[PDB]
Amino acid sequence: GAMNSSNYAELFNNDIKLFVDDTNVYRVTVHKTFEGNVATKAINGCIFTLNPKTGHLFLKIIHTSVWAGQKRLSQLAKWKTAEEVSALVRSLPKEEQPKQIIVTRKAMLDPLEVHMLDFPNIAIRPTELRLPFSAAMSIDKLSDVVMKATEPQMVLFNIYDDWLDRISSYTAFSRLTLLLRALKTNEESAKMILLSDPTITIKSYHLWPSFTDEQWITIESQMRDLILTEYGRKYNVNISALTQTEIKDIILG
Amino acid sequence: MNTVPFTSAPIEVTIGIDQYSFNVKENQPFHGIKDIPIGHVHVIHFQHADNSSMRYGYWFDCRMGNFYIQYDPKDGLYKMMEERDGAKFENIVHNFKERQMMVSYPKIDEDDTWYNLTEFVQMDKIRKIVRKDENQFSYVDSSMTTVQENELSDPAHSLNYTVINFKSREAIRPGHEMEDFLDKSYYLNTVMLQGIFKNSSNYFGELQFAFLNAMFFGNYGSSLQWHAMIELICSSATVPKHMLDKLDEILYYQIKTLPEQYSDILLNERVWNICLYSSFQKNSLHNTEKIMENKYPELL
Repeated sequence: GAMNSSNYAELFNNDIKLFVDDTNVYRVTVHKTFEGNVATKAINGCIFTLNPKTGHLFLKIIHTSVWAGQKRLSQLAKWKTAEEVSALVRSLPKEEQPKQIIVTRKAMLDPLEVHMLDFPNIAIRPTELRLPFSAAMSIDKLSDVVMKATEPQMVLFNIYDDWLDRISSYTAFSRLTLLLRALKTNEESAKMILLSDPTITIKSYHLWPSFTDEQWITIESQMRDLILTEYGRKYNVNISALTQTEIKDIILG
Repeated sequence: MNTVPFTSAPIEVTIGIDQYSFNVKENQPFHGIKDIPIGHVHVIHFQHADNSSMRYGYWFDCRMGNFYIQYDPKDGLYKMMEERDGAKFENIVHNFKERQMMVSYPKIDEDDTWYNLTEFVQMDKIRKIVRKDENQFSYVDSSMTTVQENELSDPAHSLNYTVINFKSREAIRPGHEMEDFLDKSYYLNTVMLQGIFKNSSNYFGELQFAFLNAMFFGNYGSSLQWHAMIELICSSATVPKHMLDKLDEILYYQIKTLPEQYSDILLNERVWNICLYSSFQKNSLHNTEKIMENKYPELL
């Protein structure tokens, strides 16, 4: 049925699955016109299609040309997302095709089901998880390839860099969701935590800095502190008085 | 004016004929129904006083043979049978009429209600939905499942309604996913009207037959089929003017006839709200929207 804390461990089993997040497909700046009306200007977007086990990210760049002369763009965006996911599945060899696709937003269910009728054995599922994949465009190298695109493009990344050499996919996903949650809650503060030791760089072939195991623990702690600080600043709550149980709950929650 | 005689009424039963009903006591000298209007299909239906789970009936057309009802004490139900001997049948009906042992089909002269519910319903189409080719009449009951219900068990005792599934390859052309899902015109006009039904009359006949099975037997699969056929039209941007005007008439009489006390089990909130207030046809069903708003405003 639905993906919850029912079992999170299903994400890291040997059944190929993808998350699909459509948050960044249709992106606009809202602006005043000369006559003082309001107009939107589309900017380049992306589909975020992620294997949570392997870290393989199929970033389909949505060029603004897709929208030209189309109506009801927020509706069309869901159908274009479903079209591109179905095209990706058909492009993969059978043994690489997912058994399940999990959409981060329930509005993607019917469009993806209708585009995948040819794949009756691929389960299309919602999730109860609040996943911070909208923050993907806070990763500088992903933002760069999207905004520079002059045409439709698929780019393949590993969103875990080389982490799976040292940690399990459960831990790698937990690190990824904590980083993205922090980038989503306070982007500038998250970037400062990630990039304020010039000695630790990002490899040309990576997305995130080259932290040692000990440094990842420190980074992870600073991210948790950021999310707790922002929860405090937001709700007018003294975060001094919070227990490890209280804190645990707020970050997961 | 045709007659369906009864051998006897050995068990207490509520007997339905079309939209009419009357109570018969155990061993009451009831010997049938006379003055049945020629030109329409009819349904004779039963609910036993001692077991309301026994809800069942027979669709027939008196132009197609001489039919009677006889209680079967083994199978425990009123069965319809055909009498082949014209002269025996005429003689039985004459004796019962003379002894005034028959109820009269109680049609008011002004009243077009039954025509209005059965306008497109043909006995030959019923017999293709309800398959028992050795009989000219068709048995339906409250528990019979549809071919579509059996896909999601006994294939001989099923209602063979036309399968409608909005998320099926039949419904959606490759390359026209969004278009065909959001606007069901291709599915309605090419697949169903041109392809399967051949014309709107056969489509409405099945729609009307589904409603009547839903209302008279509480048949859940029939109710699903009635709503699916309404929703396929209401969800199509392109529908012939004549079909929308006729649909408005069909639905008006169905809603007019539905007992108020069954509206909560026979009417699907989602479909009716969508059809009347969100769909392409939201402004095309004037008569239906007015009766629904005046009779069932809570549902909406």
